[PDB]
Amino acid sequence: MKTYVPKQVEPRWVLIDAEGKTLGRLATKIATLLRGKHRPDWTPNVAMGDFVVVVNADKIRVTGKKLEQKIYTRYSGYPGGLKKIPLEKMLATHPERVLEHAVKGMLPKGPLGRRLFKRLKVYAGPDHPHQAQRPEKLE
Amino acid sequence: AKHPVPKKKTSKARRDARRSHHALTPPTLVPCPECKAMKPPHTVCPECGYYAGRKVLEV
Amino acid sequence: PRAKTGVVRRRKHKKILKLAKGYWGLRSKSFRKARETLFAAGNYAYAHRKRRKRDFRRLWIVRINAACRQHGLNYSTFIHGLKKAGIEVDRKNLADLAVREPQVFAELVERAKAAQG
Amino acid sequence: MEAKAIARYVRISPRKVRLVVDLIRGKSLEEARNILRYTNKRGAYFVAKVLESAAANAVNNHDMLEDRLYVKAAYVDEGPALKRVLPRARGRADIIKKRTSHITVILGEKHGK
Amino acid sequence: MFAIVKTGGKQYRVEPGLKLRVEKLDAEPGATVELPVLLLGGEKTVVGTPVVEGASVVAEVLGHGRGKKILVSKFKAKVQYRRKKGHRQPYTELLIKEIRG
RNA sequence: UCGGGGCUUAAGCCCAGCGCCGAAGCUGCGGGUCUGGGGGAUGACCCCAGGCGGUAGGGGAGCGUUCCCGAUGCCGAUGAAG
RNA sequence: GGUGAAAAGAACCCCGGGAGGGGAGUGAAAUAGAGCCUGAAACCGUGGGCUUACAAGCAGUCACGGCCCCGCAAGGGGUUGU
Repeated sequence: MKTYVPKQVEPRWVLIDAEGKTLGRLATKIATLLRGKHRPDWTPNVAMGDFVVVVNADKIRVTGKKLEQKIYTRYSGYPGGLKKIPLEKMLATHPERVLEHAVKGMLPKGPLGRRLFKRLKVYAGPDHPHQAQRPEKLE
Repeated sequence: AKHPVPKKKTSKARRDARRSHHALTPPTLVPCPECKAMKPPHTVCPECGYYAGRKVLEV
Repeated sequence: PRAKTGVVRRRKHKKILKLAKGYWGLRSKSFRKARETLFAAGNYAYAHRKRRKRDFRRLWIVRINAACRQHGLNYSTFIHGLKKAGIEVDRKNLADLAVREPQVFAELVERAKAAQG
Repeated sequence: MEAKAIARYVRISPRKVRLVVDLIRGKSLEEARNILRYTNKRGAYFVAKVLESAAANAVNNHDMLEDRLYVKAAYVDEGPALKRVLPRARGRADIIKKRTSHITVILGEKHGK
Repeated sequence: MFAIVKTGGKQYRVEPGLKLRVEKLDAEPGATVELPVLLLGGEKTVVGTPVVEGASVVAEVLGHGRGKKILVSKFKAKVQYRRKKGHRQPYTELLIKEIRG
């Protein structure tokens, strides 16, 4: 046998920055706690998604040319597959979907909007009227 | 006999759920002013009755 | 001679029945159904013997890799670090004396780095 | 004690009077009486009558007094039935039933101390 | 204080004085188990390219045993194949002594 | 809608490199199995080389059931079968 | 096709209109009480112990956990959230 029970390892309140950078490497590790890609399987809410809240606040730029349309989607975590929250028409859908693609780009929809909604907004604009951990694994 | 004939057999679950939507609901009774009886609301109790007093033959 | 078919049937019947008790559905209230679902359950059990082993392989690999990330490098490097040097065993799982005891962990990390760097 | 009293092999189908049982199940004598007395039903004053049955045995055969006698259970099953053949148009002869009940009204202890 | 050991295609982290089983052994029922192997200790105790051979780990054994039978009941889904069996894995119980390394 | 997300010093292509991952297939440990050999006078048991995908179908084998023997018997009120 | 060994087949009294019950006596036995040896399952019910209202389902299985009750120990029942 073997035992690797860690109980509640307690919340890691990181909030990394690279908002100016990438569009996919804009995940993977930023994933590991997010997805444009990473963790699904009927459980990982917008929640830990937030955290980072791309606390870097918002949008920025693009790698290729598929501009004039997005703010971003699919693959986040929890039930209906993977999870997200779609695009720009949803800049509207409650609060705005920037490179927070990743997080407040996933998110603004009323339903993961269940997933408490409850961890984000232009809150995430680094005021996030709160407190986190400002080494924030900047890297 | 004609067309809508039970495709398959229903489950006891859904059976007594369909049943579950009907928990037998109790009636309503308030006391009579100057007696001991639970008359239905607004209604005069069989005996006693209302103000002015009438009937009084429900032994 | 008439062999009065008596309780043999009912006994193996309620043998399988007894095996069933713990499920939902009329399977957990029918004989011929319990039976079949139990067959399926057995298949599942074997599958999950071998696959228990393999999914364990998965988790081992995972948290060893994640610890490796939390420090410096990653998995593949880790492995050739052990494998090349000479340490031909470790039982990957046994390395889970890692977060449980980060000390010996860090040192052995330096082993893998040492004899393969 | 737990006063046991019953009246088996009588009418009403399971569903109805089983709901009549779990209508007042867990509520003292007074209320029970006045309720069964006042319900748009058959099992109302019916199960009230078997309640009378239960009332005697606990008052003048168990002796626990009517003021301490609260509604203790009532389980009330299905029993046998009545299997009739119904005439119904186009040569159809069908099987239709009358289901029954096992009204086990019990009454019991008050405070407990 | 721990210690690692590769016993019977099963490798472990054994403590100094507890624990209850291994693979089925051709070893004495209730007497002396000298483990001519070893692969750790406590406060730093690296394993070499081969085993750890500064010395050895020591176990006591408290009798043999069998553990939870599994009915290998694997059937096939159509044209007959209902294999109803059940293997009970035979093993040997222990309880260590120390880790003289 | 490429599984999907998503990817532009690639996460696409070309060429080289080392590393891992990763099957009931292989190593170790443990159990069964039938077989072949030898000790086995030995029955046993022990050791040794090897196969086990398996439907029809071949073949060995193993549980149970009414009743005849065992019986002018044995268990059974301290309690028979179901 | 079945109460018992035999009717000794439940007298007197309490709820009811009775039907049925509730105390009795009786007999070893009253879940032997009048359709009365056994009395499975299907199927229908009572309390209570455990779960389930963010959820995509051949409903089972594997690792873990939370709960209730057996276990001196380790353990175990089973409930089934991930």
